[PDB]
Amino acid sequence: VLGGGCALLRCIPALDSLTPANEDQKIGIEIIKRTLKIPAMTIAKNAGVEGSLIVEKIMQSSSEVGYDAMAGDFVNMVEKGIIDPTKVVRTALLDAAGVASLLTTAEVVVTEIPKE
Amino acid sequence: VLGGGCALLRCIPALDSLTPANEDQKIGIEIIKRTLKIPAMTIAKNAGVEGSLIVEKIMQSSSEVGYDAMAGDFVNMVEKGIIDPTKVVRTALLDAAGVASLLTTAEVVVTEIPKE
Ligand SMILES: Nc1ncnc2c1ncn2[C@@H]1O[C@H](COP(=O)(O)OP(=O)(O)O)[C@@H](O)[C@H]1O
Ligand SMILES: Nc1ncnc2c1ncn2[C@@H]1O[C@H](COP(=O)(O)OP(=O)(O)O)[C@@H](O)[C@H]1O
Repeated sequence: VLGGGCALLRCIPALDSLTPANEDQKIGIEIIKRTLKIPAMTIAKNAGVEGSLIVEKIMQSSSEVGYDAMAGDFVNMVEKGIIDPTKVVRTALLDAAGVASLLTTAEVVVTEIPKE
Repeated sequence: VLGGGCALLRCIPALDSLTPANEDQKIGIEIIKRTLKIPAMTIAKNAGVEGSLIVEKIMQSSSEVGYDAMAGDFVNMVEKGIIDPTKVVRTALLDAAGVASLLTTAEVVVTEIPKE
């Protein structure tokens, strides 16, 4: 799939066709929708530029256009060879979402008093 | 002049017609150019939205269009009555620049040892 975090960016419209059952499901869908922009924003931020503007310009462009952080310009990722294994992307997303969702369901935390 | 910080945003193109004498003058001009976006970003950030995208959309729009943070949409500033006294804007910019530029020319700081 496209590299640079654009694979997850192109999946944002797929979340607008969902119908949440209740308000909490809508909250969760919005959480995932906001999260989908994080990899591209982080890659742009590490390059010394503003991640928000880069992500906005990526989303306003055509489906084959993304951002080359190394060169620092908007290019065709398949043509330039910035591609990612789809297995890696889906595995990372699934694991991150699964663990963090369960973490965010906590109300009480029990730890051990630091004897040593 | 236009309110919401758009008056300073519209002065960014006026800084592209300058020819710096040397590299340090270019650095100072770039500092002012980056600073000119700050009021609009701060107003947008206090409104709970992303300031960078708001400022980018303001700059890509026509000269009479700005952002209504109270309503939360892009409107005509003069028509909606979001206007600022030009004296206030120029005074704020002049004082801030004058003091901060002198502050940024320091290499040594001498203070009193805290006896009490
Ligand atoms: N030249 C480039 N331009 C834009 N994005 C890139 C470029 N090279 C790699 N990337 C992106 O950076 C990510 C790789 O970062 P990396 O440090 O390997 O993180 P991870 O260990 O999570 O894969 C990939 O998702 C890839 O899409
Ligand atoms: N409805 C609005 N939409 C957008 N910007 C506004 C609105 N109302 C006021 N502003 C902007 O907010 C600024 C006023 O902020 P304020 O708290 O008075 O700061 P200051 O004391 O420095 O003037 C003005 O520059 C004005 O342009």
